[PDB]
Formats: sequence, structure tokens, C-alpha cells
Amino acid sequence: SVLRPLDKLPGLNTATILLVGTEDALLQQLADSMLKEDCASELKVHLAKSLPLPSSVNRPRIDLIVFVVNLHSKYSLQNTEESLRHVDASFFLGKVCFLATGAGRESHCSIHRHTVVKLAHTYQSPLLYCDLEVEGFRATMAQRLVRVLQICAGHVPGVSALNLLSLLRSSE
Amino acid sequence: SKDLKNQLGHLESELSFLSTLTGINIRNHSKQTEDLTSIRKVLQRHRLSGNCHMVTFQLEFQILEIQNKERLSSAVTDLNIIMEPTECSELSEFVSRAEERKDLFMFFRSLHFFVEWFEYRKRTFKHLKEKYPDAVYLSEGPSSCSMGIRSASRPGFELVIVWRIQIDEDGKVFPKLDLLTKVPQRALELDKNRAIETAPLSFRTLVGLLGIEAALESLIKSLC
Amino acid sequence: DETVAEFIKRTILKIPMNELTTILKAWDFLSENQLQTVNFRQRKESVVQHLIHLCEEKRASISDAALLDIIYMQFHQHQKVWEVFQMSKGPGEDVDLFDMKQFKNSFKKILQRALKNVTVSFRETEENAVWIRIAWGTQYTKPNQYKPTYVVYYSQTPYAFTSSSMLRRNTPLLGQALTIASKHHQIVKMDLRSRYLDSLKAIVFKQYNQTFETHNMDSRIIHENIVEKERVQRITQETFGDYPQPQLEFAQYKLETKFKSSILAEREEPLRCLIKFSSPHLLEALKSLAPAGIADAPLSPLLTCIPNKRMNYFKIRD
Amino acid sequence: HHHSVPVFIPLEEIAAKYLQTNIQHFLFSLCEYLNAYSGRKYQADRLQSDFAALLTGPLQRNPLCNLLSFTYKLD
Amino acid sequence: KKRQRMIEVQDELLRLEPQLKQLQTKYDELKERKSSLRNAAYFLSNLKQLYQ
Repeated sequence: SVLRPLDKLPGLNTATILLVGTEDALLQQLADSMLKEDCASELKVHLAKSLPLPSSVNRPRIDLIVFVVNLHSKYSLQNTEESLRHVDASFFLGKVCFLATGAGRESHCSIHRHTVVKLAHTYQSPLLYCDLEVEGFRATMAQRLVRVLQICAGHVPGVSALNLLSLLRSSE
Repeated sequence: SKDLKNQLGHLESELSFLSTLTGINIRNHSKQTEDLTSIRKVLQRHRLSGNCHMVTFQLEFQILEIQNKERLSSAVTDLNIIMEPTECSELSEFVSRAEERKDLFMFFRSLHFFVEWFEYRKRTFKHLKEKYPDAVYLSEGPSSCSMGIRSASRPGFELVIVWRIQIDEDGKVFPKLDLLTKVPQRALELDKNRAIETAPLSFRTLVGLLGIEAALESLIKSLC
Repeated sequence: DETVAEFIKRTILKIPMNELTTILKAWDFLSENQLQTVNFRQRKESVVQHLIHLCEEKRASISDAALLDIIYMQFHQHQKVWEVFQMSKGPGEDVDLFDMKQFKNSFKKILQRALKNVTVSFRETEENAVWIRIAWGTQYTKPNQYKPTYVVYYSQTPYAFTSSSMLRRNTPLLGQALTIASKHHQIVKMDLRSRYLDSLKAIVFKQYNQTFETHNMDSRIIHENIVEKERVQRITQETFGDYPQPQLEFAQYKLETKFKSSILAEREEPLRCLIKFSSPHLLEALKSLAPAGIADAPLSPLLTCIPNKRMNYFKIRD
Repeated sequence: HHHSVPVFIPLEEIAAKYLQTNIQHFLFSLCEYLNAYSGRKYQADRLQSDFAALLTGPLQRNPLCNLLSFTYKLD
Repeated sequence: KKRQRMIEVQDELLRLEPQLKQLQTKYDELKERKSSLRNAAYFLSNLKQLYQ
């Protein structure tokens, strides 16, 4: 199955985000950090190891997808390259984001970050950096990601995902 | 409540399987306790009944559980088992000895082995009787002690074979096979070789040679 | 003699300060009334200096020094890596009536006749074990007290645990002594080595599993892949059991299998490899791999069959 | 699968000889073997615990408890 | 060099002993089996002749 951006009608004051990665503990911590605060909207977080998802009918529509990659592991990079082939091209227009973990400790790194830079540039999407094991750093990334989610869902007038594409575009 | 019925069925099945596995079918059980404390001393009085294949039993005992800070010692102070009045006097005297010794496990083990050998003796007698109706006179019965082998045409010559089950003082069970010869003198003065006076030892060697039923079959074929 | 004095001083110097009194009490060679004369508040060096003088004033042989060594050894018993032996007997042989004195005499005589100079000690341990310390020598050399051999023999059983220090030279001789003294025909060495003698004991006697069945949150987060997680948890629980795992620290595998993956298809010879696993608590790190996502739900049987097979070193062929 | 009978009792011989056929006789044989051992050990331990006065030295004994030797002096 | 010879001859004797132990036993019941069999045959023949 191929995931589609506008398959279902939106809910009332609701935003949904999907996190795809191999490390489950990091995903759980990130979801908790996102949900701890209070906001005007209603938030829902879905956790998955890879795509395609198991089939279900009650799934609400997905507004934003974040691919988190561990720089200390080749397995995570291979998993994300495999997952990237099951989402339709229409869904990359301002609704996909890449998150890279572990650049703080360079000695542990198995992946040269030229690789993730080139991957993000190839798929026309932003690339973010955060060390998710540190709670203080994770807290601010959760809020930035919540704001991006609110923009994508249509909860800020005058700004849409396609507009967000030009704001976050890199010069080279 | 259907699930509760499911647990009832499961427990009944488990009880039946265990009872047929061990061979002891246990009936109702009653426990009455009295606390006699000075280090705590507690006494219990038990009562249970049951049966094992043919044999049936009901027994009553009591144990004194001398609880303390570092050991939980329980001794069967008083035992009492009562038997249905059969003619098996040896089982009764074993009952008396076990009652004096006040041991419960040994009683059950010996009862199992005894009834087990009894079942072998009865089934062997029944099978060999139904095999040869014409050369076996079961005078007292298949569930009894001895056997009679004789010819229908002439009752003068007959040998009797005795099968007995004995319970030793220590508790273990072991059988024994002997025979006696009801022979008229005329046969004695008839033949000169006269090896029938050695019949006990030779018969025991024969039965130990190749089995019990084989020796009896050979003897009954030879007599015929 | 100065040699026995040096031996005792070295053995005492090995002992930690806080537990020196318990060792001295168990050894009880020195009289009790002599002990309170010495003060243990002062420096370790002063205490050992005084203890040497007290044990020298009384007559001290080499046998009591060896006994002190055995007593010190059975307290630590993780300073050496142990190995296991197994003895077998004939089918018609009857059960023997073990006698300690006869065992001591036979194990004495075999060594005494094969070599010439050799010191062997005994310390009859509680819970049905025997500790033996052997100092090796030959016709033309005196025994070497620096490199002894310890063996723990459990009477009435086919198993004996030995320490691998210098036994390589005289392995068949000790095998013969053990198999003769205990009335066994054959002996073989189990390929299972460890530094935890108690874990080895629990595995060898297979008594590490002692459980017998008798009758006498933030709902906003949605976890997909939940069925896979529950399935891997169930498989891990089934495969690794629910008992506390015995503590090992090492495992070795030798591989002689063919490469099967375009790449080396024409090659007909095996690919030669040797791999080792090391951990402070092995079999506990392995249990946690699959839930963490580093391994598949069922691990290969080579990893989950250590205690059941009583095996530590493996060899695999195609 | 697993058990708690001690090692020096011969379970392997009984298991090999009676396990595949007539399972209940196997169980009863194991019961006999265990009861005898427990009784012998109890006798030895109770003698040691109670009558330390008469015995001169500790008695000699082995794990399976089938060979006892002691020297006793009565007053 | 001589020590190794001692060890290996000891292994030889230790391995040889069980075989003799088993063989002697086997002969022991074999002979008694033959004798008892002959005795039983004689006794059965005599008793059958007497009854006939």
C-alpha cells in the first residue's frame, strides 16, 4: 500500500504526526516531549518502525512525516532508504522532514553526514539535527516540530505546506 | 458462568487422569484442627477414604505440627486404618504392623504392590483356565490361592500347585511358587526311576528357567 | 625452615586485611590465646611481621602452610579458570561403598610411584566435596610450591573440577589417579570452561531451574507495530525461560562453512572463521538483544543452547 | 525436562530401564529409592545430634549413606 | 622416557580388566543354563513316562 496525503477529510481542530525509525525508546521519548506541553490544537502521535504500515481502516489522515536516522547505525539508514519508496510523490511537497541524530559524538559515527545532506537535497526536504538522548535539547526540538505540524495542518491562516516549502528552501 | 463450568470440567478431567495414573481413587476428606499452644504447637486430625482397584479402605490419623523459629517438624502421632473383613489375613497382619510403625507412605506402596501381584495371579489363573477347560480344576476360584490340575477320565493322579503372596517385615512384597503331589502308591511301586520325590527342586529350576506360564504349559501338555 | 616461613608470609600477604581474622580463625593452627596478643589496628606490615614470629616460635611444617593455602583458596575461588572432567564405568559394575581413607591412600600412592617427590593435601569440605592441592615434582627436582593444582572432587558422582595452571604436563597421570582412586574405568574432559565455579556446578548438575508447578497511559500516543512487539516478547520468553540465568563470561565458536551469497559461487572450499563473545554477564546480554531490535525474534540455536547442552566451545562444519 | 532428585541417586538407570514402558512402576521404584535414602540419612543425623556423649570421634559417612563406621564407648 | 611407558602400560591394564570380568561372568551363567536345561528335560521326560 502507498500512503496518500489527502485521502481523508480533516478532523475538527486535530493534527496528526507520524514518526518512522528503528530506535523505539528515542521515538517514545520524543513523543512524550511533544505531548507534555499545552497547545490550542489537539495532537496525536503515531509510532512506526518502517513503511508500509499494517493495514487499518480507522486511521485518521496523516499531516506530517518525520524520518529519524541514527548516524551511529547503518541499519537505520538502510531502513529509511527502503521506507522512502512507499510514499507518493505528491506527499513530498512540504510535508516531509528528515531528522538526524548523533552528530554530537563524532567518534561513534558510522555515516558521513554528506550522505544525509545529499539524501535530503535529493528528496527536496529539510534536514534537522538533534541529540535526542539529552533532555534539554530534545525539549526545544519537540516544540519546533509541533509548530511545523500546526502549520502543515492548516491551523495558521495564510500559510500552507507549499508555502512552507519556500521558507525552508536551502540556497545550495 | 460458562467459564466457571469450564474450570469445573478441567478439574474433573485432571482428577480422573491423576487418579488413574497413580492407581489410588480417593474419596471425600475431612480435617478438624485444634490449636494447643504453649514456639507454637498445632495439632490436626484427618479423615479420608478411598479404594485401590479391588481393595477398599478408610483411615483416620492425626499429626502434631511443632512449629518453631527454625524448623517445622510434623510427626504422625496417632494412626488408625480399618479394613473391610476379607479372608486375606496376611494383609490384616501387615495392617497391624504398619499401624504399630505409624507410617503412611509405606502402607500405600505395599498395598499397591500386593494388589498388583494379586491381579497378576488372578488373570494368569483365569487365562490358563480358559485355555484348557479339560485339564484344569479351579477348586476354590481364580481370585484364590491354589490350583488343581487333573485328568477327567481318572481322578487318581493329581498334582496341586500353590501360589502365595507374602509381605516381609521390612515391607517389601514377594511371591513364592511350590507344588504338592497327590499320588497313589501304586504309581510309586510301578516305576523304579522315581524322580517325583525331587519334584519341588526340579520344578523350581524349570519355572526359573524360562518363565511361569511356560513351565505350567509344558507340565500340562506332558500330563495330557 | 626459611622456605616455609617465606611461603606463609606470601600467603598471608595475599589475604585482604578486613577478612584476615576469619581466615586465621578457620586455620586455627595458632592457639586462640595467642591471637589477642597481636593487634590488628596497626599497619598490615607490622601484623605480618608479628604473625611470622609467632608461627616461627611454634613448629611449622609445610603441611600446615599447604592447608592455609587451601583455606585461602576456597574463599576466593574466582582467581582461577576451571575445567570439568567426567568419569564413566562399565555396565555390569556394582555401586561402590565410598571410603574416604582408601581414596586418599590410592590417590597418594599413584602419584608417589609415578613421580618421586610430590606434595598432596586434603581438606574434607562440608556438603560432600573434597579439596586437593598438589605440588608437582619429579625424581630429580624438588616440588614447586609456586604453581600448585587444585581439584574439587564430589564423591559418589562422576564429576571433578580442576584448575588449569600447570596441569598440561601431567594431565594423563592425574586422570589415571582420579579414575583409579574412585574405581572408574574411563575419563574424558568436558569442553566447558569458566571462572565461576558455582555457575559451572549449577550447569553440570543441571539445577539452575528450580521452579515446579504444584497446587499445595497517555492514550494520545498510538503504538503501531504492537503485535510484532508482543510476538517477539513471547518468543524471547519461551526461548530463554523465566529462571535467573547462570552467570558466564565467554563463549567461542569455530566455523568451517561455505560462503553462500555472484560472489564466490565458483569457490568450493570452506571459509575459515573464529568468533568469540565476551560480556560481564553473558546470557543476560543475549536475552535482551531481540527486544532492543538488534536481532531477529528467534535467535539461532547455537546461542540459546549453552546450559542445556553443557557446552561452551563449539565447532561447526557444513 | 528438569528435576530436583540428587545426582548421586541413580535416576538415569531407572529412567532408561522403566521410563518408556510402565511409567507408574518407574514412579514407585523412584519412591522406594528416595525413601530408603532419606531414612538412612535421618538415622545417622539423629544419632550424631543426640548421643554425642558416647561416641569418641565423629562417625565416617558418605553422601549416599550406605557405609557407617564409628567407635563408641558406653559407661 | 620410561615414565611414559609406565603410564601407557597402566592404561593398557585398566582397559583390559573389564573384558575379562565380563567374559568370566557370561561363561558362569551359560554353563548353569546348560546344566539346568538338561535336568529339566530329564525330569519332564521321566514324569511323562510315569504318567503314561
